[PDB]
Amino acid sequence: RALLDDQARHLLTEQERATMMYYLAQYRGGTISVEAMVMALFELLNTHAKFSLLSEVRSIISPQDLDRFDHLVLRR
Repeated sequence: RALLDDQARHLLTEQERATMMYYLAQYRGGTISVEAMVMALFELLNTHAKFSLLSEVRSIISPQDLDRFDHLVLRR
């Protein structure tokens, strides 16, 4: 959770960081699927540098959801 929070602070505004943390908490809370979370992040992460945050997000999602995450989020 530290590698992501550190990276988000450098690449996102406070408001954009609040949006990312909101969707991540909705996903962790079981309200939304990993796919709904990914789609929300695609709407938030508009620049090339911002897209790099999804590799940090990958490290904090449930291991059983990694294949679904990778199916929508390009790994390299």
